[PDB]
Amino acid sequence: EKPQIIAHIQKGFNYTVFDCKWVPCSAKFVTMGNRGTGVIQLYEIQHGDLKLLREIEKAKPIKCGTFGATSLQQRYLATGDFGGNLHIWNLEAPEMPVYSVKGHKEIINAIDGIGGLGIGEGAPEIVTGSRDGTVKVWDPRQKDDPVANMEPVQGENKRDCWTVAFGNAYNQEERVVCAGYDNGDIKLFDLRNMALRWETNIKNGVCSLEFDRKDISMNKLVATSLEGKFHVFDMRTQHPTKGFASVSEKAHKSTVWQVRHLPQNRELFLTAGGAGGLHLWKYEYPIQRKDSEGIEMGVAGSVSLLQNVTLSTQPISSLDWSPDKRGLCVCSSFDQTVRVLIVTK
Repeated sequence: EKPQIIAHIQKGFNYTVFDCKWVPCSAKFVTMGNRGTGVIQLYEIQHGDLKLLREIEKAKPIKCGTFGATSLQQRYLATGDFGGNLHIWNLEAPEMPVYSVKGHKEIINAIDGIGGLGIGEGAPEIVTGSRDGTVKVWDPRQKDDPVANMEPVQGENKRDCWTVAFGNAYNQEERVVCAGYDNGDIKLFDLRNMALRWETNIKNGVCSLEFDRKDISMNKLVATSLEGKFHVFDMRTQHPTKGFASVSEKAHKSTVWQVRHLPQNRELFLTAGGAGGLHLWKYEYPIQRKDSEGIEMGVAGSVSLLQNVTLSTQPISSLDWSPDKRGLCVCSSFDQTVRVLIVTK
């Protein structure tokens, strides 16, 4: 018996929206995008309806945001905009940012936060991934300079970073950043001692990366790509030269824009595709997760499609499951609609 993906509530917006996130411990969410100027908009679910509470114009279009580094008492939105600025915002008083750095030379494409909201050990950090080809890690207590910078050696060419994801944050010294690029590069950096723990290439642009849960020893990692392709890597077993076992799926014919694991269940995940398609997958682990030479390597499992609907005219470019209420989900589209979905069962 199949879960149902129900369009519960929706609202038209009149600009471009590039990202959306639930405001933690609330019935609220933000959207962000772009006159050519930037905007964040704050919504709340009210009498089963959607009330626009606020809108915040900024100088430059906003590409992505995250609450993942903020506290309950602050709930500040960290954003990456089109001129390479990273801002932290008090939504209640957003005229001036709490934190401001021109971190990057081009659009910040992607952003993640860990350590805030009691998720992840260690001080709170934000990771930004840019069109300038660099990935930087920021501690909001240190103005101006990042605490880590992952970029090619000076003689090597820059690519375009499309996606960044925190993982492995189970204690104060353990923490990785997985980054994805326009040429299909996936690079996994260990932040404890700056190490390039693993690198691969998936042929096409890595549109989105997400670990199955952020604050546990790396379990699964999903990468999504052009041509309806996504990959699920078992992260528990690395062969030093062969890497991590994986299974690919062709979900749609179109670009797979985003993967989001259910916060309440790490084996469940949604993909959002190029044509407004949402597919809901569950991973199945093989009986046992050594090679010819007696060196360990992972064993890839399978994914089974649970449900799929087409809910938009345009790409569904961003998605966020509710941390507060299981199966509640928000997504944004290039048709200029935000949708509140309920996922049953």
